[PDB]
Amino acid sequence: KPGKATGKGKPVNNKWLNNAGKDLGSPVPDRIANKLRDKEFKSFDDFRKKFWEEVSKDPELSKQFSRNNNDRMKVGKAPKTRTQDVSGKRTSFELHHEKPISQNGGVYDMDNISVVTPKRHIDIHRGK
Amino acid sequence: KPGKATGKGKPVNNKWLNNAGKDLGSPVPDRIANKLRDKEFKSFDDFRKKFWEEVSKDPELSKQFSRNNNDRMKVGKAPKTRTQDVSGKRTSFELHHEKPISQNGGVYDMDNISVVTPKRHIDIHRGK
DNA sequence: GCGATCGC
DNA sequence: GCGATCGC
DNA sequence: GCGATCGC
DNA sequence: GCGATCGC
DNA sequence: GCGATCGC
DNA sequence: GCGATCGC
Repeated sequence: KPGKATGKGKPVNNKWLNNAGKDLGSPVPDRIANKLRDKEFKSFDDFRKKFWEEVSKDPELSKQFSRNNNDRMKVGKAPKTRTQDVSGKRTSFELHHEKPISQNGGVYDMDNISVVTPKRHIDIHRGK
Repeated sequence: KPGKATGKGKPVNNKWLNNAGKDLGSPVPDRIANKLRDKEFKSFDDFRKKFWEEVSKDPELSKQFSRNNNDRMKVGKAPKTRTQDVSGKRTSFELHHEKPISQNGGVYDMDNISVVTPKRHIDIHRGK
C-alpha cells in the first residue's frame, strides 16, 4: 500500500507533545510537513520512521526531547512518553489517523495524522 | 556515447586470463555475455564496472582470483595483474576494443571487446 | 481480530 | 519487507 | 538495522 | 570513494 | 591527443 | 556521473 504524503500541518510552540494526551493529540508541525510534503512512501511504517527522523533534524523540536529520546528518533524510533502516559509495555508515542482507511481517510495525509500517547489512544478507540 | 550491450561471447576454460598478455587477450565469456546482453549503459567506463561485477558473481570465474582481486571486482574494479605484466601506475587488466567507433567497431559489442594486460595493451598501440 | 511500534 | 510484540 | 546498491 | 537511498 | 582507468 | 590521471 504505497503512496505519496500530503498536507499543510500546523504551527507548534515549545511544548508540541504536551497535549498528545487529550482529544486527538498533537498535530504534524508545519516545518515537518514541508520536509515530507509530496514525498513518496512505501508503507506507513516507512512514514513513521521518516517522520521521527525529521523531528530529530529540527533544531527547535529536538530541543524538547531528552538525549536518549533524540537518539531514538534519529533512527526511526518513536520517543518515549511520560510515565503517566504509558499503557503497560506500550511506552512510545504513536501516530493516529483521525478517519480510518475504511472511511476514505488519507493514509499519508498529514492533516489526517497526529501524535497521541498510548493511554489516550486506547480511550480514543473506546469512544471517549 | 551511451548504448546497449550485445554479442555472443566465447566459452572460457579454467584459466581465463592466462593469455591476456598476448595477441588480443582473453575473450568476453559467453556466460557473462548472456547475463549482460542488452543493457542500458551510459559510457564504456560504466560497462567495465558492471562487467567485472558480473565476473565476481560467476562462481566458476571468481574462483580463479585471490580475495583481494574479488574485493575489487565486486566494486567494478578489474583484478590486478602479476607484477611482470604491469606498467607504471597501471597494474590492472584493461578492456580492449578490437575496432574503434570509426571503423564501425562495436562500442558495446562484447564480440569486439577483450581483456588484455597493461604491458600488452601498450605493445598493441605501438604496433604489435 | 485490530491498530500500532519494534528491530533487523 | 518481514516477523513479532503490545493492549484491547 | 545491516548489507546491497544507487549517484555523482 | 562514500554518503545516501532500497529492500528485506 | 588517444584509448582507458582512477578517485571520488 | 564527472573530473582527473595514466602511459605513450
